[PDB]
Amino acid sequence: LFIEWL
Amino acid sequence: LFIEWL
Repeated sequence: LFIEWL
Repeated sequence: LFIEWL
């Protein structure tokens, strides 16, 4: 599971 | 920016 917020 | 990989 990969999550990114930028 | 939101990125999800499951």
